[PDB]
Amino acid sequence: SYSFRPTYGVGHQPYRVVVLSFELLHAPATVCGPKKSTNLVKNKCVNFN
Amino acid sequence: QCVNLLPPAYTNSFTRGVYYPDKVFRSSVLH
Amino acid sequence: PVLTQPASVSGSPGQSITISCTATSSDVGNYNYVSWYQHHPGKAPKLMIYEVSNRPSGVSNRFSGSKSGNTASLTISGLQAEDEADYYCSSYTSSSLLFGGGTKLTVLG
Amino acid sequence: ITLKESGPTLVKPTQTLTLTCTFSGFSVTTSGVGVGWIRQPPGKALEYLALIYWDDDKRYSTSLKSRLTITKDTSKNQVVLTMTNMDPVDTATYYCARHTIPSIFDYWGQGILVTVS
Ligand SMILES: *[C@@H]1O[C@H](CO)[C@@H](O)[C@H](O)[C@H]1NC(C)=O
Repeated sequence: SYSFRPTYGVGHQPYRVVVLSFELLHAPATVCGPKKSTNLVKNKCVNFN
Repeated sequence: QCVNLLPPAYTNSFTRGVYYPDKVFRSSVLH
Repeated sequence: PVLTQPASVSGSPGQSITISCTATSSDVGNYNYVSWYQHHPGKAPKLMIYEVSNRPSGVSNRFSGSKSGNTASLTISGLQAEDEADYYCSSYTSSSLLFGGGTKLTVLG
Repeated sequence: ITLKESGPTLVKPTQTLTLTCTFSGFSVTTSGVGVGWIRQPPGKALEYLALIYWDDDKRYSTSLKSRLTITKDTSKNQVVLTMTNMDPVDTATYYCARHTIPSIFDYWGQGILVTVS
């Protein structure tokens, strides 16, 4: 057991840890950040994303 | 409830047991 | 393992009053969770300061505090005639929590 | 966020004191929140008695550990503290208050005065 107490100094106090693993993979992606899409155009020179 | 109830043979695997190493489209290339 | 306080404090309204509370043990550890209460006879004790220097809601900005070493102080600015109460300090120790002896405030006039 | 207290005000020597605290406006089944008891005998400072947490963890003052028992019923928002072998010297006002870490006790009830005789 850790036995955590209010009187403990920093380093003996409890910390909550969350680890987010990411996969930047060649596979189809499902979790995208909050961006909006634009119309698709063809046969033009564009900056695409 | 469970119910209570010869040597192995060997075969020629030939050229099987091969799979796509990753998820990338490739064509006319030696990889 | 006893919190030590002065028996009483006094001064005129409009003046600054300091009420101290000092630990007499290392059992308090970080001593970073000091609370102060204002107790009026016939009424439930009210929390005035917590975590050394923070105020609860419903508390006048005349009340503030700080720490130095293992000693904490409660500062009452702009002393009012309505501030006559028994003030108590409280903190954690290794197996329990403690309350101070209590300091009696008197307003002069 | 209020807490009310009820129970005996007069107890005979060596008998057991039972006090019940009923609270409303909050739950005691939430993390970081518990309910504890404090007493104040005349002319003296506040004395810690007992504390029960949301997970039914029960802690007591080291000097009264053998005399106090604290239990709770989360269906009625009630906390009950029993103190055995009441002494004639055990005359004090008892208080029910909400327990948290950054602030030890708050939302103190008015308290119940208990005299042993
Ligand atoms: C079940 O079968 C195994 C053989 O696979 C045997 O060793 C075991 O004793 C049997 N159990 C019973 C209860 O007959």
